[PDB]
Amino acid sequence: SDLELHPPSYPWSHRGLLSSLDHTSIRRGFQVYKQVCSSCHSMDYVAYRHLVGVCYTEDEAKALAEEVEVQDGPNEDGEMFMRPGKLSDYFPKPYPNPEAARAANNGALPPDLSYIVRARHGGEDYVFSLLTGYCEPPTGVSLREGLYFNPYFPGQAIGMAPPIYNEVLEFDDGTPATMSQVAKDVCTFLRWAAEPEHDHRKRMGLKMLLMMGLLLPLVYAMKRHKWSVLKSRKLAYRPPK
Amino acid sequence: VAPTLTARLYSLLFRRTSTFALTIVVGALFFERAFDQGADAIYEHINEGKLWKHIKHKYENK
Amino acid sequence: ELVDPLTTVREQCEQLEKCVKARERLELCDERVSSRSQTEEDCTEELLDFLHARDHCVAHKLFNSLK
Amino acid sequence: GRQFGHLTRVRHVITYSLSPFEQRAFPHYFSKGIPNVLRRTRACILRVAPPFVAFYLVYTWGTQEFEKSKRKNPAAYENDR
Amino acid sequence: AVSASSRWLEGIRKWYYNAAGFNKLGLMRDDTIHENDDVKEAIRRLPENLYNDRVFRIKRALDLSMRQQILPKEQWTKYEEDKSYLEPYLKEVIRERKEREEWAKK
Amino acid sequence: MTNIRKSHPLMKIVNNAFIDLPAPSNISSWWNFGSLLGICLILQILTGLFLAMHYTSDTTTAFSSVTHICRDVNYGWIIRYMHANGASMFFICLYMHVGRGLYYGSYTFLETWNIGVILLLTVMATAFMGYVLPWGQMSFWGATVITNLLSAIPYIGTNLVEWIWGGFSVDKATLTRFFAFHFILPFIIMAIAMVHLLFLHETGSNNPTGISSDVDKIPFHPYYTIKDILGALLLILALMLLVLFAPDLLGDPDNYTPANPLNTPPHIKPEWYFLFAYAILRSIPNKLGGVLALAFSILILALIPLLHTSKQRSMMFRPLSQCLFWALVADLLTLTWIGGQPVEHPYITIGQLASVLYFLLILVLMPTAGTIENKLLKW
Amino acid sequence: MTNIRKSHPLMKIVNNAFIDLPAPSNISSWWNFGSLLGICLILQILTGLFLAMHYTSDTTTAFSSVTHICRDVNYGWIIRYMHANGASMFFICLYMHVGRGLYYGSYTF
Ligand code: HEC
Ligand code: HEM
Ligand code: HEM
Ligand code: HEM
Ligand code: HEM
Ligand code: FES
Repeated sequence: SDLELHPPSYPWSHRGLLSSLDHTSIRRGFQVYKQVCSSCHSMDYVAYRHLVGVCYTEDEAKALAEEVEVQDGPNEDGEMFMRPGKLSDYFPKPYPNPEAARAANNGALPPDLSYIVRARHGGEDYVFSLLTGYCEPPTGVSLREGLYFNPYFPGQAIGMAPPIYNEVLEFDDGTPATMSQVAKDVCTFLRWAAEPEHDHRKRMGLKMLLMMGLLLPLVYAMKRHKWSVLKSRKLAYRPPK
Repeated sequence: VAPTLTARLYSLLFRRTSTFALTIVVGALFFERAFDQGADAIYEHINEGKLWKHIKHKYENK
Repeated sequence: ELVDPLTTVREQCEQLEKCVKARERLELCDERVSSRSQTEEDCTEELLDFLHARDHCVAHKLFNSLK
Repeated sequence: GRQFGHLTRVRHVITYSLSPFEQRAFPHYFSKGIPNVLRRTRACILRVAPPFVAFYLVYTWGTQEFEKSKRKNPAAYENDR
Repeated sequence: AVSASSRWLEGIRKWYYNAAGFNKLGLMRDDTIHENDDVKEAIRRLPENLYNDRVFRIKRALDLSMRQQILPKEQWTKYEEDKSYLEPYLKEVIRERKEREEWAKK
Repeated sequence: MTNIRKSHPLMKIVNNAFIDLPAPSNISSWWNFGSLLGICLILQILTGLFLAMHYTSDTTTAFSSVTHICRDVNYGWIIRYMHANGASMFFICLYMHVGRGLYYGSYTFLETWNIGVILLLTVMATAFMGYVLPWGQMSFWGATVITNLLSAIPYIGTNLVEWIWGGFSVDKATLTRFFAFHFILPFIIMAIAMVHLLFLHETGSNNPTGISSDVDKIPFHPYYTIKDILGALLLILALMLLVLFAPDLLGDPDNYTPANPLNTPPHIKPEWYFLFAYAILRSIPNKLGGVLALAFSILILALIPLLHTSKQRSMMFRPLSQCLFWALVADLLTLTWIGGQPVEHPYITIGQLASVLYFLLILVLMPTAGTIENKLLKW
Repeated sequence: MTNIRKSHPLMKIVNNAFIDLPAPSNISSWWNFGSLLGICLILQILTGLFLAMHYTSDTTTAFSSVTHICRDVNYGWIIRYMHANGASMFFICLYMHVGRGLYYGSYTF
């Protein structure tokens, strides 16, 4: 029975219709996951195939891929692998198992974030706010210890300790790392996640439109051209009477 | 006075069914080749520095 | 350091009228809460409203102001 | 029988028409048609719109009616007792 | 139990009879009837002079619909103007089944 | 018919049910719909088909495959949404086809109606199962609800639940049974489609004016075919426009959440178009009451032709009833938004209000009105 | 055709493509086949259908499901074979239909 707050709508690089994603921040925001969210929340669904779309050179992310993986491979010739090899591989999960996952976070179940944007209502500003907002417990409230008070959380208490502060990290660029920037630099990343085709798919939009304005007036011409006769009728009642 | 292209073209193409259909089959080829190309910029000219086509110039060929 | 634009922009918005306005209600609540917090009374309700219009201001500003 | 032949009996009607090439696809389309908008748009609008307006009120009416009902607990009972 | 109010009724008629386009659109009360199988037998008994002049309107009538162009408002049909010509012949056939049905009971 | 390519194969003689089908002069775009309907049906057939290829129903695995579908499959993403994004459009294509029905009251054609009736009833049930396929949470519980709604039958209800289930749960059988049905089913509908057309070609088309147009008719092949050509593609636009720019707009159902049998979402509503029916479920406190309320609620359509009392057909010449007609329209549109909300009291009463309102509109008012007009009009 | 239940729905008029279809006198059992063919087709349709329910195609798993089918499914075993054992029969139903064809050389049509 919390008043459900809604995030103010922010402009974005992608916000507008034809507005695209910018990979520069996407590259950075990856590192964040490479740094932070690999703690608990996973993303299982994307191969290392990102390469050039996130601008990664074939070698760049391949060699980047190489370090990520590396587990066993010697069980009586039955294996998996160390050192992924190709890009098809996915991320190691920080937990093998919800049992292993939840207990580690002590009753909390970190969700997989792959599509989570499309899950939660209200787009990215949901999280960016949820990133931003942490408030001082009001007078007359208490929390479960792990739960940390943000009105953005639905029950407004979350076991997630605020990860982001100004310069949690250093970006790949060397850009000065800032709580908001570090936060805002990621907000493009998952927005990309659920829809890799996003950038590409918009092409058809402009493609179809100019294609579209073509034919309709054309059709609209033809139709009338036929109907030109019917609406041109005359009638004459000239009875022999 | 000379016949405007239509008078010509009709006598040229639209009259004979194939001929009529022929250039129709012809026009699209160069068209889409021209069409696909010319439109992309309009998309792209708007979308600048946000894509590795622009971005990866920062790091591409090292 | 780096100070952010983020919290930087906060104070200019919370400077605005309705902010401190409800922010007073926060006190008005909490003030009444203060001794009476023995009773169920809690101010979470109000602060939402405060923050509600707060960032709508912040909306138009710091996104453009960040990188 | 044959769909058109045996339809009905009709007497002493006459019809007049042209090739479509004889005329244009826009015989004063704008000029002539634009007035027609009204006589149809006024015709039903008497009969149709108002019910929705009532709805739209209810939309805000009940919402507002809803809103207070929960949104503020320190309303009927303020946080005093 | 109405006399002055009777006079006071006809307006709405005359009004309502103007509130349905066919008075503007050139019809009558007769020609707008839903189809009845008796109307068949009814239409049978119509002489052409009556029969035909019914017809030519419909032909003229529908045509405007395609173009949505309503007749010049003066030439619109009028409330005083009426003809029931259809109904009286309609009336006969009705009774006919009644009689038959009545006999047909027992 | 000398050397006519119609009769040379006997087959094409049948094909003369179209070319020379006579047709009425004045026709709203509102008669595009009948032909418009079949359009969606086709375009669908392909989409779910090629989609059917890479997808598999296996209770553990199935949903996972879908992820694979929009991502690693050639153009997998455009396709999923297509089959989906047609669906609602198709339904809006539906009601309109109905919509024309009463506004001109063409239901005078008798069993044809009843056909048009049953034809529909299957269709909605279809995608219902179709909606299970994504295996989302909302799917899961939504599935879980309605069968649990079924059981209330006084004596025999019980087994039929676990009979349709095939167990105590929502598990494999419940699913993969349907992946047959949600698939096998629509064909028979297509088979049915032609039948619904046949009867119409007993009598020929109806008009706007409630007036037999027989004095004038038109060869179909040249003309309405054209207006079709227009009317057809127009659909595609929004259909293709929604899909790309704002795909998830009508994708209001949010769950790609792998369905947790234990966990329950904060909210369960069926997808958009059910909801008024679903809303009416809430109304009756009697759980059984709402059932005979809900299912019957649509069955009313069968009952309409019984209540035509007037001496002229098309509404457009009876102004009074027309009000009711619209009056009913929003009333439907009303129940939506109420249905579009949870079970708090201000809505509840409001919801409780329009229910009995609803029937009165159709069941009494409509038949009541025309009588007086006859008397008013001296009939 | 006065009050004949053939024409009352227009549909059953079509149904008079059968009742009153004239037919030749001397006819071998060898003309049963044409009608005989469709028989298999129907009976099949159900079998693979209910079979389709419990079966699933997944390259790793699929075959396993079948084992489950003839064993733990209600009467699962009778059903599998049915759909199968119709098949060859149906084919032998086929060629015969052809067989009649040339022996009387009816292909004149
Ligand atoms: C402490 C390990 C950890 C860190 C580091 C971490 N997550 Fe959190 N995260 C969790 C856990 C556990 C929860 C839920 C806490 C609870 O349920 O009380 C959570 C909450 C969340 C939620 C909301 C809970 C939900 O159901 O969606 C999201 C989204 C999320 N994390 C993503 C992130 C993001 C984004 C970051 C980087 C800012 C991050 N995680 C870093 C473990 C972590
Ligand atoms: C997808 C479902 C349907 C399809 C494909 C379909 C197809 C058609 C077609 C092609 C026509 C001829 C054009 C037209 O009159 O619209 C038609 C007419 C009609 N259909 Fe169906 N129809 C469908 C659903 C229905 C339903 C649900 C009903 C009734 C509940 C119905 C009842 C009618 C009626 C009454 C007509 C004639 C309407 C008129 O005279 O204007 N149809 N339908
Ligand atoms: C009017 C026609 C149809 C409708 C309304 C319908 C209904 C649905 C529904 C409700 C879904 C799930 C919605 C979604 O996934 O977003 C769906 C997807 C699907 N439908 Fe249908 N169905 C129709 C015809 C078909 C056809 C012709 C096929 C197969 C040839 C089919 C098979 C499928 C399949 C395989 C899917 C999986 C794709 C997916 O679920 O994402 N359905 N359809
Ligand atoms: C399952 C496949 C088939 C079915 C269901 C089927 C069905 C029928 C039926 C019901 C008849 C009428 C009874 C009869 O004359 O046999 C028939 C006749 C015929 N069918 Fe088919 N038939 C099938 C396959 C074929 C094939 C494969 C051919 C040719 C390659 C064929 C050519 C004919 C011929 C020539 C006749 C007339 C034979 C005669 O006059 O005795 N049919 N078929
Ligand atoms: C003349 C009709 C059909 C023939 C000859 C045919 C062919 C086959 C064949 C060759 C098999 C595998 C043989 C075996 O499993 O021993 C089979 C099984 C199957 N058929 Fe068909 N099919 C026909 C119609 C159908 C129908 C109507 C369905 C589904 C409704 C269907 C679906 C299946 C399925 C699901 C199986 C799995 C059962 C199994 O493979 O053991 N087929 N059918
Ligand atoms: S059925 Fe569970 S609350 Fe109504």
